[PDB]
Amino acid sequence: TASLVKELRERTGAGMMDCKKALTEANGDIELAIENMRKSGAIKAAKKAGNVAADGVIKTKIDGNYGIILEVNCQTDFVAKDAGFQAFADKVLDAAVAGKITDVEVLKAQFEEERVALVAKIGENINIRRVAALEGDVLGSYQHGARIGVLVAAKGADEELVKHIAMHVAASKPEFIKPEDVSAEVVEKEYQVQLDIAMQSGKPKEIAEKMVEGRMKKFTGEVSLTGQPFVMEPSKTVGQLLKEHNAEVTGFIRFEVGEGIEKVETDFAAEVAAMSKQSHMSFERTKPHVNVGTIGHVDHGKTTLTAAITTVLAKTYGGTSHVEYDTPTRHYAHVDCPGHADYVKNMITGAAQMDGAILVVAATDGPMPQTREHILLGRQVGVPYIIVFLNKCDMVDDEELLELVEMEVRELLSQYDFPGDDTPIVRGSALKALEGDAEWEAKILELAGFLDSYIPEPERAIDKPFLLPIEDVFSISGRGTVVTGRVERGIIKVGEEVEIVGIKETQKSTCTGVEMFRKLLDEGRAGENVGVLLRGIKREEIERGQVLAKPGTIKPHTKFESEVYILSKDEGGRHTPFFKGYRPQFYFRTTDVTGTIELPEGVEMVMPGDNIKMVVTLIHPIAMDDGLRFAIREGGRTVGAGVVAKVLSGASSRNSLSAQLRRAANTRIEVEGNLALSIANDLLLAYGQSPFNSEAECISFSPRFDGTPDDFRINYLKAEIMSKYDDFSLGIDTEAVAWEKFLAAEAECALTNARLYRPDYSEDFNFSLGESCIHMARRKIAKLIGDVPSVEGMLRHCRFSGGATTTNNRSYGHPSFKFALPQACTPRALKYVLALRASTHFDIRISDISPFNKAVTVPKNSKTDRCIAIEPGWNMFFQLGIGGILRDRLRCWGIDLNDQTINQRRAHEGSVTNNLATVDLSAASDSISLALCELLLPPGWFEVLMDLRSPKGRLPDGSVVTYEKISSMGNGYTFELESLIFASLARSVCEILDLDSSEVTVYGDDIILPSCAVPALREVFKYVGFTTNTKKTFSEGPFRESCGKHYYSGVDVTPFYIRHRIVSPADLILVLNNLYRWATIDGVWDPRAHSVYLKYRKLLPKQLQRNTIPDGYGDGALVGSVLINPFAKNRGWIRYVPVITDHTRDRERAELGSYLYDLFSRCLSESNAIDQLICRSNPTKISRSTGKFDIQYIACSSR
Ligand SMILES: [Mg+2]
Repeated sequence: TASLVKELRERTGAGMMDCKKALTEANGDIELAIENMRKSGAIKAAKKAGNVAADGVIKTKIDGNYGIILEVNCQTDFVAKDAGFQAFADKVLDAAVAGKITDVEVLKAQFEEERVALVAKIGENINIRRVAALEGDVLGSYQHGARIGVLVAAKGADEELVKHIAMHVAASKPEFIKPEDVSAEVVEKEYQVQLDIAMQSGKPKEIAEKMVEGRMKKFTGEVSLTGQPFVMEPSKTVGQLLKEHNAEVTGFIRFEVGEGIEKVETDFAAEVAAMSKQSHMSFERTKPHVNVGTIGHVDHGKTTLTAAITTVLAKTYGGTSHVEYDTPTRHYAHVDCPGHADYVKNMITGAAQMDGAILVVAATDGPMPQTREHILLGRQVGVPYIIVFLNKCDMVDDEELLELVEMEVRELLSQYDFPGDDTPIVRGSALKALEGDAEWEAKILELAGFLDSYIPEPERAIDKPFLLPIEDVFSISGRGTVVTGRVERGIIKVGEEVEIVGIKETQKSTCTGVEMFRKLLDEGRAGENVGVLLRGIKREEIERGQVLAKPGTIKPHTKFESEVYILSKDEGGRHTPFFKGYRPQFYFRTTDVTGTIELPEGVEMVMPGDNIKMVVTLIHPIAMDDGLRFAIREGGRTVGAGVVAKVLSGASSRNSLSAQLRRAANTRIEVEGNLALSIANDLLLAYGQSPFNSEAECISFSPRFDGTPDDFRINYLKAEIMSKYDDFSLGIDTEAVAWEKFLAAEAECALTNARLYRPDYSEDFNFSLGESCIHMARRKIAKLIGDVPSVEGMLRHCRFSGGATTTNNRSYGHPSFKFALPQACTPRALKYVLALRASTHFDIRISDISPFNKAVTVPKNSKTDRCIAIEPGWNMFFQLGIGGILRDRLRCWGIDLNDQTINQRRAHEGSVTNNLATVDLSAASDSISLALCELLLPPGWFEVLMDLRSPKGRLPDGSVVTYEKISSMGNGYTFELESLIFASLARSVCEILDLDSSEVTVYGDDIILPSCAVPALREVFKYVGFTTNTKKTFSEGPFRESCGKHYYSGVDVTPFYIRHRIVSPADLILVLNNLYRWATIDGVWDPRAHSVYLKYRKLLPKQLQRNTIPDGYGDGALVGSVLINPFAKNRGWIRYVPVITDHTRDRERAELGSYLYDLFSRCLSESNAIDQLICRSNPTKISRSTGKFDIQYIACSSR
């Protein structure tokens, strides 16, 4: 009978088919069946311990000054926080205190019976693992939710102190209590093993020794509660925080749930895909994308059901680790929720929201104790609609036991404010439906049947009440103020009435038009990147950040309560917790806005990597409503994100310090002679190295390529370092040399334009390696390229940018001064610009129209200046057109040009391996002869190339040259060309020699191809024109150089260069820093140099020798430790440090060319953690930078 297997099910907690089946064994007896199930119930447990128990809680209790902590494990998050699992792990914590139990086995078997009294009721491997206890004079404890627990005994302190040092251990994981506790053997050998780390690298004993130890000193220092900067005052270690207060800590004990256990990683997608790999062996894009989630008990089959849905909906219909399947009416994305917290994170971050859960319980057992914890997770995230699937029903012969389980779950729902009476509950098997069984097949379709109707359609984005995050405001002359944005939702039809609400008293206005770059429309449609014309509203009555919304739609607020996830260390978030007074920025779709946050009832600290519900109160209002995502930002970097739940009702730095630094900074450091040249020699001397004798030498010294690695790295830094110093007096040297050079660039280029049209050797015998490769080249080339540049790719890849155009100058470089002022044009190229004009309603003016560019002079070395090209600005628009397609294409040859990392890497392989060589090319971009050009190019190309090319050039000297080269460096494509031209050329040498074409990788005149290929590439290059650098091409050294990394037998031997005469503090602060990077092995000096560094650091204004920043945060300060910074004030939990900026007066942008720039972009952007998505690219502001400096406060973290 059914009505009586419920009295036995509601007194045990065990299963429903373990209640009706153990009841037929007691012939029908109540206390009989319960006792039989008892003993037959520890086989369940034993059957369980074959699963990994990873989650679970931690518990702590202290008696006067005797405390204890034990972590009891489960296998699921949800369980760890259930009604019952707390009652058990709380009793095994209370009886561990009184009856004090250090030895673990004691209570594991003293409870062992009541431990199978859970595994039975719940069905999770629950093993009360390790326990210990500590006692001191005053011993305190800290508890972070329940995932991690600290036990700290400190003989000599009060209560506020241990609470806080419990929290510092809680969030810092010190392994030892002091830097001496170090296993005197674990240290007598990790120093005798790191003593090679540098002793092999060639360093002389006493350096490796001192180095290993300075290192080993920190190795310890940091991992020890002594040398661990306190977590609420990082500017001082707990070492001094402890000695400064009366105390000392006798010991500490920190357990974190799950530590040590592996728990192999799970992948819901392939796991359901490979599960149905057994049963797989038997115009309409407008459909809504409703995603769902399966939530429930680990092995009640959320996974075997999520399989049946997919195959059964496969033989019945059409088509962030989310599996997906189809229905006639809509498209579904399914996700599993094996973790309460782990879910929250995904829903806050936006990696997967949810429209409708699907609680999967198995009717074999009915609801579990912790199925309320499931319904919970769903109530909290506020999932609108839940549907329950009752699984494995074939195994209930009695049909009244089903409307019983239904009964049980149908109320668990309504204890949690879901329509527990009215909700769909389908009864079927997830597995019988896998075996192609029609009667249990259609119960699956029965669920996907409910997917269609009960989980309501999400409101389409273009259906909501119009909104557009204003990203910029221009004052167009003759056309009235205008904003540019992307319409978030809704529609705006030219002539309707909008509001501009957010940061300032909400204002209103009216739409006077809608236009793109190409076509001018009359309405904006959600999803589009449009600009919107207004009237009766000036351009300083608007700010990037407020929204353009239909009136009443949305209102500005300053106080709201939200729930955010703050990023872990790994995820590039904070590496340091924060507390009561967090004062960050909160990025809202388009702009940072500072705020102040108040934790909830109980949380006092927050750690990098946990979730949180908090009350954000910003400085000024912002337009919003619930469902809106906001990034949590810190001086530029995201360290969190979070969503908005309820809109509550909304109620340091210095004078002469910011200014005391400013002075310093501006001061001119001063010295007799060549400062740089001395900082050199004193470093040469520091390393035992006969110093430079005359300025003459700094640049005429040639390394030796033997010595140990160390014996080189120095000698190398010695040859290089000074090389590019612009200020050497000693020198009949000029830039007249520079043109003398560029003048044979032609004289050569000619000869090769000549050579390259005439090879018919009077006979048939002669076959030369040149002809051949250019022949393979042409073919290879064409295969990759196309017959001629499509237009589809000409219009996304054309763009303005950079600085100098024949019309604009360095100062008017920004792309808006290219749309602002009318730009030159080669005769030929004209058409293109007309074709552009023919495609926008804005007026693509052109200024003059010459075949002329400007040849010029830019300092580069000491022994020569550099020749470059300032092109017609409309040519360049288009020269970067094909530039960017020669880019996209060169990828099929494995060449990426955005990435000079996959070209230094190999430089280093070659220095150990000796197989790849590095070549280096002299007259690079300045020798690609027109001859060679067409020989290799589809002519469809070689034309659109001769078009955009600049043909003649205008010198400084007033004189002219007409070009022998097809391009000079600075031509909008002269890069992606020479790359492809050299790549093909090598890739063809490769074939001629049976070497892998796959081995040639390139970037500029920096080529890497296999070492044997090199001697041909020499004759092959000799022929086509290029004059190769025998000196800087290494096909056999211990040494390769490529893309700014140099290498010696696999170590880095790159130098750094002293480019300018050093006279500013910003100037020295640099050099000292690059000497810092060049000689540190992770914060740890090499003595030989730490001497010369220190010395010269004393040339600085005082305040400036102690002002230090981490690494890769600038050169506006000395790289060093930021906790030692005296000026560094920790505001609002975020450590703002001060650095030297370059000083810049504001200038006025062309509101139109700045506007055209903005909208051409929306176009180009239209023709192209998980949190970059709530982020933009920003408006245009100008400035000419004075020689003066300035001091900016930024945002830091200690490492
Ligand atoms: Mg190079």
